[PDB]
Amino acid sequence: ADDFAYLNARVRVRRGTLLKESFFQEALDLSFADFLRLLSETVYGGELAGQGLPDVDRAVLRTQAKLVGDLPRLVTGEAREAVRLLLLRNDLHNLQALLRAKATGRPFEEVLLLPGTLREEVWRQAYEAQDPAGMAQVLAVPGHPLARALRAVLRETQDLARVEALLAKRFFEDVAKAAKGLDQPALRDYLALEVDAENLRTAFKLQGSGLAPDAFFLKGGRFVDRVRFARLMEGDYAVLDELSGTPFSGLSGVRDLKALERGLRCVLLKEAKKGVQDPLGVGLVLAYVKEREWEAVRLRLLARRAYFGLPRAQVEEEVVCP
Amino acid sequence: SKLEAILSQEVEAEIQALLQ
Amino acid sequence: PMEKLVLAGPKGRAKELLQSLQQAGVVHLETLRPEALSAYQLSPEERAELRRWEAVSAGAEHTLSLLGLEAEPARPFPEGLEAAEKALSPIQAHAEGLTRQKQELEEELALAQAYLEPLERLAALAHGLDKSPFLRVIPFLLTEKELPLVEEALRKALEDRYLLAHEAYAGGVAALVVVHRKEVDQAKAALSRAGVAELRLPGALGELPLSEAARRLKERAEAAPRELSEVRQHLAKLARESASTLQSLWTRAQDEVARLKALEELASGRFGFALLGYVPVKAKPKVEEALARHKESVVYAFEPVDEHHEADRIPVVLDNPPWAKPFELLVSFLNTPKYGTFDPTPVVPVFFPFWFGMIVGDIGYALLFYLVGRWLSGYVKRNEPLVIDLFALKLKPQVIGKLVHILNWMVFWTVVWGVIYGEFFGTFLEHLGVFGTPEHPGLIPILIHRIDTAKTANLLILLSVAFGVVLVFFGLALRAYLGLKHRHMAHFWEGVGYLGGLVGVLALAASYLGNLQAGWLQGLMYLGFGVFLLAVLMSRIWLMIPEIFTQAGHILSHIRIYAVGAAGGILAGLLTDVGFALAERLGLLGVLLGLLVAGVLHLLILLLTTLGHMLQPIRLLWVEFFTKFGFYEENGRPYRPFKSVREAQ
Amino acid sequence: GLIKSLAEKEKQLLERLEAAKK
Amino acid sequence: GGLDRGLIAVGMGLAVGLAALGTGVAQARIGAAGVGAIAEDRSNFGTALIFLLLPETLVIFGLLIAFILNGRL
Amino acid sequence: GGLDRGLIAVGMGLAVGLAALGTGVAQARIGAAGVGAIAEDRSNFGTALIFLLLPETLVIFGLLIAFILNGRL
Amino acid sequence: SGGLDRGLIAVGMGLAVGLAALGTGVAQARIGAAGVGAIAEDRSNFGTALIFLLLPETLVIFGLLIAFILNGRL
Amino acid sequence: GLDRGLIAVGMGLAVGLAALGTGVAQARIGAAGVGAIAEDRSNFGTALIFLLLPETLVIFGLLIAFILNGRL
Amino acid sequence: GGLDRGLIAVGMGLAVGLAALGTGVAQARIGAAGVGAIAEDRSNFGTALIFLLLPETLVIFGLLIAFILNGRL
Amino acid sequence: GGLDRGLIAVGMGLAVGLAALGTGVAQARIGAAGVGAIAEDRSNFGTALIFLLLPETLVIFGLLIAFILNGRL
Amino acid sequence: SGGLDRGLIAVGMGLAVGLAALGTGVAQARIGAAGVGAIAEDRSNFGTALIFLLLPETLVIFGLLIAFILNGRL
Amino acid sequence: GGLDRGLIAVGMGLAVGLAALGTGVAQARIGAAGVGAIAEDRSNFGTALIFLLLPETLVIFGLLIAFILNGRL
Amino acid sequence: SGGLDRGLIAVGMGLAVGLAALGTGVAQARIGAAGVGAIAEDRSNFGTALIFLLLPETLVIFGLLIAFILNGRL
Amino acid sequence: GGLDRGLIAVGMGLAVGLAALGTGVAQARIGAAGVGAIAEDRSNFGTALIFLLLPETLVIFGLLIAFILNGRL
Amino acid sequence: SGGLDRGLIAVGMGLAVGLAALGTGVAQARIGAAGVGAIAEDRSNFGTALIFLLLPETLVIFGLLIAFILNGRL
Amino acid sequence: AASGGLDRGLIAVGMGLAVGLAALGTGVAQARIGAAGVGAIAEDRSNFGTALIFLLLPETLVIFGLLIAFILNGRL
Repeated sequence: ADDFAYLNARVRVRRGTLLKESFFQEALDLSFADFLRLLSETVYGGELAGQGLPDVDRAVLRTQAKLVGDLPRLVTGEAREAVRLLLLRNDLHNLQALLRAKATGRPFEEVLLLPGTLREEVWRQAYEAQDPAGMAQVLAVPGHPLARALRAVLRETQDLARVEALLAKRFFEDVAKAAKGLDQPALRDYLALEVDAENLRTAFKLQGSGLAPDAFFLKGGRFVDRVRFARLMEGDYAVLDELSGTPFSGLSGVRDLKALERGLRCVLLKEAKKGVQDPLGVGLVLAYVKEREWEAVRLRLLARRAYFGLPRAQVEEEVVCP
Repeated sequence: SKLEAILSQEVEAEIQALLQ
Repeated sequence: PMEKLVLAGPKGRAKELLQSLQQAGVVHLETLRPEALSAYQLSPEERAELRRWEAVSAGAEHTLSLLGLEAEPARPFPEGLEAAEKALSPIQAHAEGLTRQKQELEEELALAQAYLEPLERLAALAHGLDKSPFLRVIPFLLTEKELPLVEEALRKALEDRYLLAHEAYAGGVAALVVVHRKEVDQAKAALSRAGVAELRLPGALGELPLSEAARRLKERAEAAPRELSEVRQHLAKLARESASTLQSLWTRAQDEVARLKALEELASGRFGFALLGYVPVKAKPKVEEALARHKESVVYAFEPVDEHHEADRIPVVLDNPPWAKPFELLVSFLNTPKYGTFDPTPVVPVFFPFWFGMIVGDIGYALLFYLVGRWLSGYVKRNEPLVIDLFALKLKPQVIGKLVHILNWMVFWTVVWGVIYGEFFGTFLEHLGVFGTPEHPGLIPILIHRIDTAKTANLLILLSVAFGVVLVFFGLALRAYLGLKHRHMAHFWEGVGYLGGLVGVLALAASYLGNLQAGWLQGLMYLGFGVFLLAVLMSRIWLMIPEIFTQAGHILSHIRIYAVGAAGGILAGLLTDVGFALAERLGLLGVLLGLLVAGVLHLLILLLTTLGHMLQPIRLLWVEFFTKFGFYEENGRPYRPFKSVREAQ
Repeated sequence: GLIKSLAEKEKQLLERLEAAKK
Repeated sequence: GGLDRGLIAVGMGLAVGLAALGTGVAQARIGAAGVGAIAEDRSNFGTALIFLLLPETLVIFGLLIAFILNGRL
Repeated sequence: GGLDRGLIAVGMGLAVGLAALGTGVAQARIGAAGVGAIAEDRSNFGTALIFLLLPETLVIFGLLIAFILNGRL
Repeated sequence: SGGLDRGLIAVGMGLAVGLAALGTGVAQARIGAAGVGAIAEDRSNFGTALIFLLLPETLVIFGLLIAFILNGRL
Repeated sequence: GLDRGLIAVGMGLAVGLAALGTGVAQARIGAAGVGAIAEDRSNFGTALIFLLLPETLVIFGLLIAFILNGRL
Repeated sequence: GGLDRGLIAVGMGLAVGLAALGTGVAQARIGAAGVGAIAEDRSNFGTALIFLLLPETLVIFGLLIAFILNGRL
Repeated sequence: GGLDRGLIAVGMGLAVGLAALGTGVAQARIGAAGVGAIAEDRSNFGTALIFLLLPETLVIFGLLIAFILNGRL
Repeated sequence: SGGLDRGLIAVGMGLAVGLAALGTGVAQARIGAAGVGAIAEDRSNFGTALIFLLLPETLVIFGLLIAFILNGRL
Repeated sequence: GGLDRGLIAVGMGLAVGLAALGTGVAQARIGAAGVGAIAEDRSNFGTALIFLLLPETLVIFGLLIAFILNGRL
Repeated sequence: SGGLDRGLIAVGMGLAVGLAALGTGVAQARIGAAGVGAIAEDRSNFGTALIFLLLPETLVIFGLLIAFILNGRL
Repeated sequence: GGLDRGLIAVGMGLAVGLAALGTGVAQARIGAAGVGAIAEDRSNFGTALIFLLLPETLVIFGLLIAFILNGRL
Repeated sequence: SGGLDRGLIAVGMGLAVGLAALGTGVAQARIGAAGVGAIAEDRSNFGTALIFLLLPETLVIFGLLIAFILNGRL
Repeated sequence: AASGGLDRGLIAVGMGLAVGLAALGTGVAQARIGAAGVGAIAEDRSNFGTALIFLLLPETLVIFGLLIAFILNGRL
C-alpha cells in the first residue's frame, strides 16, 4: 500500500480485460438478443442477470463498481490522495447530472453515471428525494465531500445553472488544495486540462443569460483565460474557432453543449492515454480510468441502438473518439 | 434554559387540551 | 526440430458435399486452414444457423459462470438444435433469477447498514418525542462549521419555542429539531434557507416514526445475511442439477460453430469448393483416410512448401524425440520459432540437468528429491490431478509425468557430482570418514573437495567459464549458419563478427593473465579483432560496438555454476557441523538434539534456496544462449489444427 | 447538544403528564 | 598475521554485506509488484516467483569473494 | 594476536549489519503490500507471508559469514 | 595491541546492533503505515497488522545475537 | 587509552544508528496516525501504540551502550 | 596521551548528531501531516503537536549518552 | 601529542553539522506544507511559523555539545 | 601546533560548514519549489515565499560560527 | 609486509560490493515494470527477461576487478 | 608522521567546497524544475523563477569562503 | 611504504564500484521507461536499447582507469 | 612528510571535483526531465530549457577551481 | 611507513574518488533525463534529436573528473 509498483500490477491485470475495438465494430449491426449474446462473452457477463435494457444497464454499473470504484481502497497514503481525486471528479459529474435531471423531471434510468466513489443504490436513493437540499442529506450518510459543499452552495443561491457553477468552483478549490503537494507530474498536468474544459462547459451553461466572467471563472487551468471565457459568455463563439496551438484547437464550429461535451471528452481522453508511458506512477491508473469510463459510455449507446433498432448512420459519429 | 422556556409555548399548546 | 509441413487442398466438380468434407476433415484433425484465395462463401440460412449455435455456446458458458463453474469439454449433447435451445433456456432463466435475487439482497443490505448508525444515533438523541400527540420532530445531518446558521434560521423564522438537540460522530453531527405541530412547515422553510432538509430514510420507512423506522434497518441488517446464505445454497444446488447438461451442450455448440466459421475460408465458383491447409508430413496418413471415403467427388494432392517465401505464414509445431519432449515445458512458453529457424529444445536435457547436478552436488539432497519424484508418481499412477490452492496450482496427471521425467535427470547428475565432491548433507559422511582426503584419509577419496577453496577454486572457475565459451560460441555459429541458410548477410556478419571479437577478447585475456607469446596468442588476437572490425564495416550494424561487451559478459556469467554451488555447499556443511557441536559437548540427549537441530535447519535452507538452484541453470539457456541465435527476433504462426473441442476424449 | 438533549428529555415529561391525565 | 588477517576479514564483511544490500534493493519493488499481481489474479504466482528469485544472484557473487578471502585466514 | 582480534569483530559487524539492512529494505515494500492484500481479501495470507519470508535468506547469508569469522577470531 | 583489540570489538558491536536496528526500522516504516491505514478501515484488521509490524524484529535480534557473542570477548 | 577512546565510538554508533532507525519507522507511521485521528478521533489509542512500538529499537541501542559503559 | 579524549569527543559528536538526524527524519512527515490537518480543522492543533513532539525522545536519548561520555572527558 | 585537540575539533564538526542536516530535512517537508497553507488562507501564517521553527531545536542540541567540547580545546 | 592536531582542525572545520550547507540545501528544494509554484498561482505570495526560503538559511550560519571558532585555534 | 595483502582484500570488497549494489538498483525498477507487462499480456515475457537481466553486466565487471586483485594478493 | 598538516588541510578544502556544492545542487534540482515548468505555462514567470534558482547558490559561496581561509594556512 | 599496492587496489575497487553504481542508477529509470514503451508498441524495442546502452560509457570510463592503476601493482 | 602531503592533497582534489560533479548531476536530473517535457509540449522553450540546464554547471566549475588551486601545491 | 610509498598509494585513491563520484554524478543526471526522452520519442519520433542532446550534455561531468584523474596519474 502507498506504492505504485503494487497498484500498477493490479491495474495491469485489469487492462488485460479492457474491451477490444473489434467489439464496437461487430456489435453495431446486431439485434438486441445478439448484442446481449456478444456482451455476455466479456468481463460484463458476470453481472448479467436478465435479458432486458435494465439488466444491461445494471451489468455495466455493477462491473465498474468492482473494477474502478475500489481503486482508492486498494491503496493508502499519498497514492490514495492522488487516485481518490480521479474518482471524486466523476462524483461531481454524477451530482450535477442528477440535479439537472430532477429539475427536468427525467427518469433515473435515462441519465448517465460515471465510475466515481458511490454505488448506484446511493445515487438512486438521493434522486428519489424531493429537492437539492434532500440530495445533500442522502450524500451526508456516506460522509461524502460534495454533501458539505452542496449545503454551502444552497445557502448562496437556488437557481440551478448557478448551483452547477458554484459546485464546480468548490470542487476545483478542494482539488487544488489536495493535489498541490503530491509530487506527481501527470496529475498536475491533467488537473489543469480538466479545469480548462470545465471553464468551456461553464460558459456554454451560462450562454447569453447575462454574464459576470470574474465571478464564474475557475483558476488552475492553462489553455483557457478570462478574455476567451468572457467573450464565450457573450456568445462570441469566435473564441474557440480562434484556437490553433492548444489541445482544445479543434472545437471550431461547435455550437451546442452536446457537440461541446463530445469534443471535450475526446481531447481529455487523448491527453490521458499518454499516461501509458508512466509504468510506476499515476499516469497508468489515470489512463485506465479514462479508457474504462469511455468504454461504459459506448456500451450505454450500443445497448439503446440495438434495443430500439435505430438507423446506424447518425450514431457512428457519437461512439468513436478516433 | 430554553428547554423549560418552550413549556410556555409548545408545552402550553399540549397542556391546554385538558379543558376542552 | 519443428515438424516438416506441406500444403493439402482438396477440389472437385460438385458443390453440395463440402459440409460432409468438413465433417470428416474435423474427425481427423491434421490441417491448419488459411483462406484458399479469399473468404467469399456464406448463405443467409447458414448465418441464421451460425447465430443460433453461437447463441447456445455463449448462453451455456455464461450460465456456467453464473453457477461458478468453468467451460471444460465433456461428452457432446446428443441431438437437435431445437432440443439444444429448449434444454438451455429454462436452466439459464433459473440461474439468472437466483443471481438477480442475490444482487438485490446485496443492495438492500448495503443501504441498510449505511443508514443504520445515524438512525440509531437520532433514535437515542430522541426520547420518544416523535410519538408525542402535541408536538413534532425533524431529523437531519450537519457539521459544527455551520450549526449556527441553522440556529439563526430557526431564531428568525420561529419565536424561540423550538428546540434543537445534537450529537457529534465521525465526520459529522446528528441533529434533531423539535417544534409545535402548526410550525413544522415554518421549520422546514427555515432549514431550507440554511441549505438543510429532513433526512429521507431509505424505503417507505420515511412515513414511519423515527424510533419505529430504526428497528426495521436493524432487523433487516441482521436477517439479510441468512437470506444470502439461502440463495447461495440454492445456486450451488442448481449447479449440481445442471452442470453435466451445460458441459455437454457447450461442447456440442463449440464443434458446430467451428464447422460453420471454417466454412467461410473455402474458395467458391461455377463447380468448385476449393480448400487449402498446411499439414505435417507425419500426419498425411490420417488426411488420406479422411479423403479416401470421398473419392466419389474429391480430387487432392499434397504440394511441397518453400522455406524462403511464406515463412511468416507456415505454422510451427515441434517434433522432439521421447527423451527430449518433456523439456518443451522449459521453452515453449517463451516464444514460438519461425519456420526454418532453429528449435533449441534438444539442448535443454543435455545442459540444464547437468548444471543443476553441479550446483547441488549432494547425495543426501538428491535422495530427498528422489522421494518427491516417488510422491508425484502416485498421482500419475492413480490418474489424480494434483491441487494446491495456496499456489492456484492444478496439474493434470499427464503433466505430472513431464515433471517426473525432468526430476529423474536432475537426481542422476546430483548423485554423481555428490560423489565427486564427497558430499552427503554437506560434511556428514566426511565426519564419519566414509569420504576423505589426506588431512584425515577415509574409505573413499574425494575427487574435487569443493570447499577447499585455495586448492579447487581455479579449477571450478575455469570449468564454469568453459561451458560459457562453448554455448556462447555455438549460439553465434547458429546465427552465422541461419544467416547463410537464407542468404541474409546482415545475420552472417553479426554471427562471425561477434565470434572473431570474442576470440580476440579471450586471446587478450589469456595473454595478460599469464605470459605473452607470438604464435599461439598474439597472432590469433589480431586475427580476432580484425574479423570484428571487418564485420562491423561490412554489416554497418553499429550496435556491435556497444554489444561486444554484452557478449563478453555472457561468457563470464557462467561462473554462477560455481558461485551458487559453493554457497549451497559451505552452508550445508556448517549446519551439519552445528549438529556435531551438540553431539560432542553433551551425552545421549546431545546426539538427539544435534540430529534434530541440524535436520530442522537443513530442511529450512533446502526450502529457502532450492528454487534459486533450479532457476540459475535454466536462465543461462534462456538468455546467454537463446538470445545468441535470435530466438526472440520473430514469432512463427502457432499450429492450430481444425479439431473437435472434445480433445479425442 | 450533549447537555441540550437532556434539557429536551426533561421537557418531554409534559407529554407524559398530558398522556397520564387522559 | 596480525593486521593482515584483520583487514582480510573487513574485506569479507564489505563484500557480503554490500552485495546483500543490492539483492534487497532489487526484491523490494519486484516483490510488491508480484504480491499485487497475485492479489488481482492468483494464477500470476509462478511469474512473480521467477522475477523475485532472479536478484538472488547478487548476494551470491558477494559470498563468492568472501569465501575466496576466508581461504587466507 | 590483537590487531586481528579487533578487526575480525568489525568484519562481523559489517556482515550482519548490512545484511539485516538489505533484508529490511526488501521486507518494507513487500510487507506493506501484504497487509493491504490481506485487508482486501483474507485468503491472501499465504501469498503475502511467503513473499515476506523469502527475503530473510539475505540475513542468513550475513550470519553465515559472521559465524565463519567468529572461528578465525 | 590489547587496547585496540578491546576498542575495535566495541566498534563491531556498535555496528552490529546499530545497522540491524536501522534495517528493522526501514521495514517497520512502510508496514506500520499500511497497518494503521487498514485498522482505520476496520478494527478487525488489528491482529494481522500487528503480526506484520512485529515480524521484522527478527533483524535486530540477529544484530543483538552477534553483539552479545562479541561482548563475551571483552 | 585507545580502549576508552574507541569503546566510546562504539557507544556513539549503538545509540546513534538505533535512534536513526526508530526515526525512520516513526516518520511514516506518525503521518498515517495524524491523518487517521483527523478522520476519526476514536483512532487515537491505536495511533499511539503503532507510534511508540518502534521505540523498542532505541532501547536495544541503549542496552549495548550501557554494556559498553561498563568497560570504561 | 590525549588520543582517548580525542575519540571520546567523536563518540559524543556521533551520539548527538546521528540521533538528531533521526528525530528530523520523523517530524518531516509528522509535521507536514500536522500543518495539513490544522489547515482543514483548527481543533487538530493539540493532537498534531503531541505527535510532532513525541519523536523528540530520540534526541534526548542521544544527549544522555553524550553527557555520560562527557563524564569521562 | 595534540590528538586530543584535533579529534575534539572533528567531534564538534559532527555535533553541529549532522544536527544541522537533521533540522534541514525536518524543515523541507514542514515548510513546503506551510507555504501551501498560507497561500490557501493567510490566517495560517502563525501556526505555519510555529511548525517551521520548532525543528530548530535539533541544531541547538548540536551547538550545545559543540560549545561543551570547545571548552576543552 | 603539530601536524595531526593542526590538520584535524581543518577536517572538523570542513565538516561543520559542509554538512550545515548540505542541510540548508535539503530544506529549500522543497520550500523553494512550493514558493515558486505559489507565486505562479498569485504574485501576492512573493513575500511569504522568500521568508520561508530564507529561514532555512539559519543552519549554514551555525556551521560558519563553529568553523570560525575552530579557525581561531590555528 | 601484509598491510598490502589486507588492503588489497578491502579493495576487492569495494569492487564486487558496489557493483552488486548498482545492478540491484537497476533491476528493482526494471523488474517492477517487467512483472506488470507480463500481467497485462503473457507474450511480453522474453522482452521483460532480456531487460531485467541486461543490467547484470555491471556485477560481472566488478567481480572481474576483484579477480585481477586476487592475482596480486 | 607529525608533518601531516598540509595533507589534512587539503582534505578540509575538498570537504568544505565539495559538500556545500552538493547542498546547492539538492536545492536547485527541485526549484529549477518548478521554474522551467512555470515559464512553460507563462513566459512572464522568468524573473521570479530565475531569482529563486540563483538564490540557493549562496551555500556554495560559503563553502568557497572556508576553503580559501584554509588555503591561506597551507 | 609497503602499503602502496594496498592503497592502489583500494583506489581501483572504488573506481569500478562508484562507476558501476552510477550506470546502475541511470539504467533503473531509463530501462523502466523502455519496458513502458515496448508494452505499448513493439517497434520501440530498438530505440529503448539505444537509450539503455548510452549509460554504459560510465562503467567503461571507471574500468579504463582501474586497468591504468593495475599497471602500478 | 612530503609524501603524506603529495598523497593526501590528491585525495582532497578527488573530493573537490567528484563531490561537486555529483552536485551538478543531482541538479541536472530534475531540471533536464522538465526541459525535455517542456520542449515536447512546445519547441519554442528550447532556449529557456538549455539556460536552466547549464546554470547548474557552476557547481562542478567551483570544485574544479579548488582542485587546480590544490594541484599548484602538489 | 616510508612517505614515498604512500604518495603513490593515496594518489591512486584520489583518482578513484575523482572518476567514481563524477561518473555517479552523470548517472544521477541521465536517469531522469533519459526516462523523459524515451517517453517523448515513444509519443513522437521527431523528439529524438532534442532527447539525445539533453542526454549527452551531463557526460561533461565524468569527463571533468576523468581530467583530474589524468592530471593525478601524471604525478604517479
